[PDB]
Parts: sequence; structure tokens; C-alpha cells
Amino acid sequence: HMQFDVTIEIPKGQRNKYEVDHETGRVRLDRYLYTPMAYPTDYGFIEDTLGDDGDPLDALVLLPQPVFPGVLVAARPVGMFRMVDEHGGDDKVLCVPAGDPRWDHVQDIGDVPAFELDAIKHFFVHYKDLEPGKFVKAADWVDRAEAEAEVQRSVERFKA
Amino acid sequence: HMQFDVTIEIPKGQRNKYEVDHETGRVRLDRYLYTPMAYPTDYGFIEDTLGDDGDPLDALVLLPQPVFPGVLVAARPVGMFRMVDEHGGDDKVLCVPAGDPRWDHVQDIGDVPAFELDAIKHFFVHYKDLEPGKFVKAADWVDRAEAEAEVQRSVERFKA
Amino acid sequence: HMQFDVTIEIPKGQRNKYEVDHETGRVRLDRYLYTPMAYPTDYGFIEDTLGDDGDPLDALVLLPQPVFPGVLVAARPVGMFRMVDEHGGDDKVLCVPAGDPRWDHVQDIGDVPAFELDAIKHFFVHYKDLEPGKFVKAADWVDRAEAEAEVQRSVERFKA
Amino acid sequence: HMQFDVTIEIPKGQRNKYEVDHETGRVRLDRYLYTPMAYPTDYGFIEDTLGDDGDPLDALVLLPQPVFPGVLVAARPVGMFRMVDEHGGDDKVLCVPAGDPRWDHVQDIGDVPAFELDAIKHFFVHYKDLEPGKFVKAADWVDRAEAEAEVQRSVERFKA
Amino acid sequence: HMQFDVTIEIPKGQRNKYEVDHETGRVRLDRYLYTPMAYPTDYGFIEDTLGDDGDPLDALVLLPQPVFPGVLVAARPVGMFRMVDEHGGDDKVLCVPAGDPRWDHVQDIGDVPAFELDAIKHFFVHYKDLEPGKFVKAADWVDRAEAEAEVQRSVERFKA
Amino acid sequence: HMQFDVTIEIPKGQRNKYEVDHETGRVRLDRYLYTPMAYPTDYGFIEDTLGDDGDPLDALVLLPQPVFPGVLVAARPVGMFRMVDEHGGDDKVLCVPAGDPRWDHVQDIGDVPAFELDAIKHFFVHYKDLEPGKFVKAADWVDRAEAEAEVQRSVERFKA
Repeated sequence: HMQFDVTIEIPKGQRNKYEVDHETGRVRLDRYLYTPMAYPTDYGFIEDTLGDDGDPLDALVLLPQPVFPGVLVAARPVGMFRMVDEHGGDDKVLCVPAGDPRWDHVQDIGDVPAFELDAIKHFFVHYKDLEPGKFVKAADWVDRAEAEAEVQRSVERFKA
Repeated sequence: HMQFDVTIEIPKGQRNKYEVDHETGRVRLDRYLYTPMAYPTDYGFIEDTLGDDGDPLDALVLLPQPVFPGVLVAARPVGMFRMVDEHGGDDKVLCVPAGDPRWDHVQDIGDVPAFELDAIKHFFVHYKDLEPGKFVKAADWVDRAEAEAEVQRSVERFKA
Repeated sequence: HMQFDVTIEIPKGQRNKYEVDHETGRVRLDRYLYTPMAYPTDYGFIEDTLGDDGDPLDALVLLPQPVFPGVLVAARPVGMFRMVDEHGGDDKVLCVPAGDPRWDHVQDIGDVPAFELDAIKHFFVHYKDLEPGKFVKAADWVDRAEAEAEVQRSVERFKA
Repeated sequence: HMQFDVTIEIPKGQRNKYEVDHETGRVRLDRYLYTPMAYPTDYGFIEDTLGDDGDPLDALVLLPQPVFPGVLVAARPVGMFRMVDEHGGDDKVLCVPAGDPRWDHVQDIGDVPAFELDAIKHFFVHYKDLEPGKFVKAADWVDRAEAEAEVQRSVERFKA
Repeated sequence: HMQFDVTIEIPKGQRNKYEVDHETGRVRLDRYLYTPMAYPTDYGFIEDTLGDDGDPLDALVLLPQPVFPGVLVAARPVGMFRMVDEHGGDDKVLCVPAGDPRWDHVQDIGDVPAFELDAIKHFFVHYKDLEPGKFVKAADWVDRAEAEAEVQRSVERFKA
Repeated sequence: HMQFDVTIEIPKGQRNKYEVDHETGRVRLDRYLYTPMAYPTDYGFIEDTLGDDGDPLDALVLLPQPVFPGVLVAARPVGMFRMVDEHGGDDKVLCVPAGDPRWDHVQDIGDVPAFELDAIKHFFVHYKDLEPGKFVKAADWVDRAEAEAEVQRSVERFKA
């Protein structure tokens, strides 16, 4: 039943790291990546969340065609990439479009093929390899229930 | 003499149906189309209108090169696709860029070739063929005068 | 076990109908489609076949990213779109990349979702709607065994 | 030390002249160019400036990959294209991304190759050749110090 | 009645000057243009011609969507850009797709708007402005009859 | 003085690994990469070479704009990425366009910034991380003289 709006900052296939300045809603180029890598899925954040790192809760959205930076997509969670890096906690909720029956076979983390999960993991483990002062201390996939709990606490913190 | 601003939601060639949330101005992905079709022209709505269905009045803009979702174009009407579907009234005002002399030969509906009008009609008749609970009860091209009258009543309703 | 080379003429998303002149191997623009439609998959033909219509046997290839006109892909069949139209027999063998374990769950026609099969069918039923003298008398999905038999007889005829 | 935010209106390679309506922040298509030319760099304006013509101060940003219309980039100046045309003063501050060590060899106007400066000049001298009532009375490259002084007076005027 | 095959070397919108090595049929990058310009139409040459400069006769093809380098298009002439430059004679036959009724209103040079002809001329007059040792001594539009005569003598020379 | 023709198989930014079948000259999709990586430069091979692994000698070409698969570029070497992996020797000659004065400041390996060399290295070290049975035993940059010697022995072997 859980769904939420994701703002996509970075379309799949991008090496330009876009993002939003959350005070204004403007889209910003943070940087061009230093590695020859590209975002593996459309990437952004869940609107109206205050996450575990004090930032909006990040999201990955599986789509048949990418969007543009700044576009909203109603999404539902199917799992989460738990990661601790130099920022601190840096989890990414894995999502599919909400209300779209083409995605109904994808309900939980076991419904996403390992080839896809492994490629996503590889991106986050390596994309900052050529930036100084970066590290990854934990990176693991967890299930929809864990994802939903993180979204829930982050919605509550935003409202608090 | 009539001109108005159109916000383009969907560039020509798109199968992603973008959209604007009119309460906020945000661009949203409504859905990926279920048919192997693509918008035949840049598509969006006329700013500051309250149309016949209680929604902003839709517009099609003929252009030499598409824009991006959310971009404004000053436009003038040359005709209108009158359609009744499952939404109710669902007219699309056909437009060209205002103030651009390259378009001065296009003044009314007879100035747009049948091949183009027929392709536009085909899109709207078929793009929802693989969605349940959709229908098209009337679909016909009408002239600039009819278009202008619809814009006019919709500008008035918005202001009311 | 069956695999073959497909030459892709038309990448997914194209309204330019490319395609090969089989006497020379050159890529040709046949025409821009008359409907606001776009090829639903990468599309082309199986090399070294002489099909049921006396032409190379057509193929559809499911891919994570389209190719360019003229590119070869080693493919294996998973089913076939049987169609009779104004050309005569006009079957399209549905394929996935051969030797790619990411596709191992797709073995036969039941492994491709109805939403995808229906969209492909819709394309072939409608893309010539605005061309004179076109028709579709039969259009149905059949299984891998039927596909393989058609490939086999077409390889034999080419060699004969 | 000087840096500022540039809003890119027009990505490198565009013939669509996008954009910002400064009263609302909306992106608008001004026009399709009348010449077969394309913006030589990402192009836009410096936020929070009131320039010599009473408009926001224009900026060119050198980048490894273009952005989208409306995107912010933190930039630092390395020189300026001084031009007087039919608008009046129409200077363009030449910039590189701020805080990006890949650009540290570019500090002043002599660090940008003549081939690049000449191509940029050529664009501004010629892109309006097929529009009536246009002219260019002065077009010359000046150094970072001149650029910084113009930015400074324009920041002050905006604040005044 | 005249038609011929054009090989498109350079799609509309390109700054890469592709392309064919006529001895092999391979596509080559000649150079990236030195000016911030882009080919105004799809551009290439007429197959099986030996033109006035001893090279294949160049062609411009008006299309609703560009092709890829190396693609053939059956075309018919509607006029010609006569030019003398540093190569010598350097005429470009202006064409539309043959057998395509969407183009039937375009028969001769007067059927192509001045805005389009002027933009094409502008490209050829200026694209080599920043290359040494280039010049344009004559550049004028001529009619279909002149174009057809040039094609005819070039077909004859190729065969001779 | 050394120059040669490179056939580009893979444009910069690609995750499709194109590719040439050297017996026919056809372009083939080998595979979609298994990692979220993209070729860091245009990539291909030097024509008329028989390299150290018994295959054509691979090349990387620095360009302002990518080409298409199968396109020739006259190139000159400026260094080489020496690598031993599961294939055996797998060197990539680093090149710039020959005869193009915009590249005259790039003569040897020290003229290419470390950020760029490091990104290229990162690609080759990591792009097969999620393929079984792959390894990299040596990966280092060497100078133009080493590159030229490898090209020379490979031209000789091809001719032998």
C-alpha cells in the first residue's frame, strides 16, 4: 500500500551528477563524475522526507524510459540499498512506478534480478573511486519491509 | 491577433506522458504509454485557462525542433482537434509560434496538410487502445474561429 | 540450442523505416512512417534466410539498449508473431540475445509479458493505418517451436 | 576567489534559443535561430546580477558535458566576451566550474585556446545574420580582471 | 520523373563532417567543423555520378527526420545551390524523397521558403570562415531544370 | 610523423560493446556491459594491424564529439595503455586526430591530464568486474615511442 513521490534528479545513463537545492527546488549540477560510470537507474529523493543522515531519503526508480532532472514520479518501494559511506548513512530506496500494473510482479527485493542489483551496487561502490576522501563501510540489499520502515521514520521526522 | 503562452509538457516523439501538477507547477511522469506510439507534436496546455472539462485547455504546437517538458512558448491558434473521450471534452488547440514570420503561411486549419492532421488524429484515437475503460466518441478538426472562441471562454472562466 | 545472426535495421523507438538492400548490404530509408508510431523493439531480419514470402525472415530482438541500423546481434528465438498482410506472409521471429545469461528466464512465448506482446501486436496492426492499400488478415503469437521450424525451413531454402 | 551561480538557459549545441523569464523563473523558447548555428558553449546568466544593459549578466560555461535548460552551475570567471550590438552592451562572462580541480589550469583568458575563443566569437558575430535590424559594433575578448569587475558592479546594482 | 539514390553522409544538425571514401564505401570523419555551425539539411552525394569538379555530385535532402551516415535515400531534385569555392565547382542538388506524396507540393525551387534557402546558403558561405585558404566566389540558387541537367551530365560522365 | 586509420567501434559514452567482425567488416553487438560503466573515449582498432595478441591493435581516440560505430578517423599516437588481462596482451594506443592543429599541444603522454588517464584506466580495470573469469595483471601508461613501436611491429605482422 505504501507509495510516495520521488523527484528524479539524475536520469539513468548520466555522468552529470545533478542535485536539487532543497531550499529552493532548483536543479544544480553538483559535478561531472570523475569515473567513467553512469547512474544505473533514475535516481533522486523522496519528497517530504528527513532521512537518517538529516538529508532527504534517496531513491532509485526502475523505469522503461528515463525522465528529465526535476520530474516527479509516484513510486512504491520494493527494497533498499543500505550503505554507509563518508557522508554517513546513505541508503537508497529501490522503487517501481505506483499504480502501474506492468510492475505488479515486482513486490520485494527477490523480484529484482541479481544482475541488476549487482550493477547498482557496483555503481555506488565505485563511482567515487577517483575522488579523494571517499569510502564505503557497508553496502547491502535489504527488503521492502526495511525500506518501508525507513520511509516511515523519515516522513515522521520531516513532519516533526 | 490572438496569442497566448503554452506550457509544453510533452515534446514531440515522446512515449513518456508528462503532465504538470497545476497546483505547484511541478512536472510529473503520469505514465509510460501502453501503445507503441509517440506524441505527434509538442503537447501541453494554455496558461491561465479553465477549459470545457474544468481542466487547463490543451494545446498542440507545431515547431521546427521540440522543446523540453515545462518550457513556455508564445503561440497563436490555427485550428483545433475537437474530441470527446472518457474524460469528457478533450479538445486540443492547434498552434504555431507567435511572432515568427516563418509560420505566417499557416493561419487556419486548411493551411496544415491532411497528412499531418490525420497523423495527429491517429495518435489521439489509438494511444489509449491498450488501456482499460477508454473511448473516443467524437474526433474532428475545426477551424481557427472555433479554437479562438474556446480559448476566449476558457480565459474568462479562469478569471471568474 | 538454436541461434542465428540478426541484422537490426530499425532500432527501438524509430519512426524512420530503414531497410537493407539485400543485393548490396546497404542501409536505405524506405520511408518515414505515416502514423505517429515507433518500432516497439529493435527490428530486422535473420541473416542467410529465405522466408515464406520469398524475403529474409524478419526478427524482433529484445534488448536493454537499442543498436544502430546495420548492426548484427547473435540471437535465439523465443516465439513468433504470425501475420498475414498485403505482402502475404509476414512473420516476425521474437528473439533475445544468445549467450547472455541475463535473458535465461526467457525461453518461450509465455515468458514475455502480455503488455509487451500486446504493444508489439498493436504496432504491426496499426502502423500502416494511414497508407493506402494495406491490410492485416491474421495476427497471432505462436511459440518457440513454431518459430524454430520457420527459421529452419528458411535456412534450408536459402541454401537450396 | 570569485565564484557565483550561473543558470544555464541554453546547452551547448542548441539552435533553440531558450531564455528565463526573470519575473517567474520559467524557461521560455524565445525562438528557433534563423541561421544554421548552435550555441558554442552552455550559455545563460549569472544569478543576482543587474548588468550594464539593465539585464542579468550573461555567462558562458565551459563543461565536459552540457546540462539542461534551467540548471544551476557554480562557476568562476576566466575572461569575458565584450560586445556591443543592437541591444546595447551585451557582454558574456566566460567561466569554468568552481571547485573542480580538472579546470585549475584555466585561470585567465590566455588559458583558453584561440580556436575555442574564435569559434565563440564567430557564433555571436553571425547567429543573427538572417534577422532584420541586428548589428555588432564591437566584439573583443578581455581578461579575468575585467570580467570580475563587471560581475562586481552587477552584483552591487542588483542589491541596490 | 528524375530520381536517384543519395547517400547521406551528414545528418542535419551535425558539426562532425563525415564523408565517404568512394574507393571503399567506408564512412570517415573528415573533421570537426571549426565554426559553431551545423549542417542545415541531411547532406551527401548522388550515387553513380561524376560531377563538374571530378567528384560525386553533392546533394541536400529535405526530410522530416534525419538519417544516419551512410544511409541511402531515393530522392528527386527540386533545385540546386550553385557555388564556386576553393575546391572549384561545388554545387549541391536540393532534393526531396522520391515517391513520397507528402512532398508533392515541392516541385521546383520556388516551392522552398526563402527562410530555408537562406539558412542553407548561410551555412555554406560561413562554415569554413575559421579555416585558412577558403573562399566563396559565387553562391546562388538555381531551378530544377538546371539541377537535372547537372545530374544528367554527371551520370553520363560516371558511365563514360 | 606516424599516422594511421582507426575504425571506431564504440563511441564515447556507450554501454553497448560493439565490435567489428574482421572477416567481413560488419559491426556486431558483442554484449551490453554488465557494469554501470561507459567507454571513456571513442574506442576501436587500427586498420591493417596484427597486434601482440594476434588481434587488430586497439585504439582510443580523443575527440571533441563522438562518431558512430564503423567510422574511420585518421589518427596519430600520443601514448598507450599497456594492459595484460584474461585475453593476454591487450594494449590500447591513445590517439588524437591527425592533421588537426587543435590537437598540436598533445604530442606525448605527459600532455594528457592525469584526471583523463586515470578515468580511462578505471574503465578498463573495472568494466568486467561483474563478468566471470576476468582479470587484470598489469595496467600502466607508456609513452608515444612505445606506442609507435607497437604500431610498427603490428603493421609489419599484418603485411607478413
